[PDB]
Amino acid sequence: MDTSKLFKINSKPFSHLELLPINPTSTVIPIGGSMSFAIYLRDDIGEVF
Amino acid sequence: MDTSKLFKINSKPFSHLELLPINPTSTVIPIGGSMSFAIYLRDDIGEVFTEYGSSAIFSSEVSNTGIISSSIDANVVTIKGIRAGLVTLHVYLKDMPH
Amino acid sequence: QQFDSTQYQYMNIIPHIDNPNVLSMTQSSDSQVFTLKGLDQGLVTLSVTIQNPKTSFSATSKTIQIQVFFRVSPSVLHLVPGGHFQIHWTGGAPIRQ
Amino acid sequence: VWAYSGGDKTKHLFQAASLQINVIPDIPIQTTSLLLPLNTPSSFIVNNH
Amino acid sequence: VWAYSGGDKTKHLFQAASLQINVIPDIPIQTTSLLLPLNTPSSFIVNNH
Repeated sequence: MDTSKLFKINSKPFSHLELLPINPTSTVIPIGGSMSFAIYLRDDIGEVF
Repeated sequence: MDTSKLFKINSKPFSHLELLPINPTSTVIPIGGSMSFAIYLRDDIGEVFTEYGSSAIFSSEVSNTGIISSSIDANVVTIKGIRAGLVTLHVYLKDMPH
Repeated sequence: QQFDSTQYQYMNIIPHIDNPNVLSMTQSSDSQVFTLKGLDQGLVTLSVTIQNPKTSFSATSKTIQIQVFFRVSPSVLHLVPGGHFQIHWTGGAPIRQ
Repeated sequence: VWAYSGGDKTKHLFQAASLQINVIPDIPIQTTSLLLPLNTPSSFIVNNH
Repeated sequence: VWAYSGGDKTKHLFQAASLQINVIPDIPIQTTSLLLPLNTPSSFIVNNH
């Protein structure tokens, strides 16, 4: 127990969804070029799954 | 409970003591100059005590007198150079001198 | 002068160990006596403090140590003149011997 | 929020009714946390080795 | 450890019997921890507000 550690686990439904750009360097994409966007899921207090 | 936090509290005797210099710029003190040293207390696995309580009284001795002077405040020993030379500073937990 | 065993029931006895994972301790059915047990290979430092529960005054023992645990290899060697070798060895008190 | 043209920004076309956002206090004790959806396995033990 | 002179380091005067140090594994889960001496009050709750 003296070397031990503690952690929390929350169990919830998804409450909110967010599509955000993965480290963009302009607000824009060209003809023939490409950008990636991550989908974040959050609970009723904005904690990320 | 969904916003809540968790923490550990260990309760132990002190097992080890360490006198270490507070951000030294040198391995030598000039005459009239000074340096400060923190006293760390550890358990049987080297974990550092977060609060020492009011019973953690410290003492210090100086094997060559008048080369330095010492002074303790809380868990910090400050020393001042008075003459050139070599000395051992000793520090102990007063009422548990092992 | 030693105190009699019948007075140790008035004393706050506090043992101290660095490595309880190698050498464990319990107190016995006599307050003056403790039972130690070795759990894995190693070496441990030990002391005891006694305090008075009326005056808060205390005394502590010396620190002592206990190891938790010698033969030669090989027991027979064959060489030619001008040959060189080292003797190897197993078990005992390798941190103290 | 107020909606304008991209060409005319001198006057709004529309204004929304204001949304309240209610910020909840944290407990400032760094506590290892998971948030899982319902009926779902977690790889956390393998991922932290 | 070996003791030499400061003036002569070509040969040791003395050598110690070697000390073993037995390192214990940690559990890699960041868990807020206190370590207190016996019979002692803690200011932790005030210090973390």
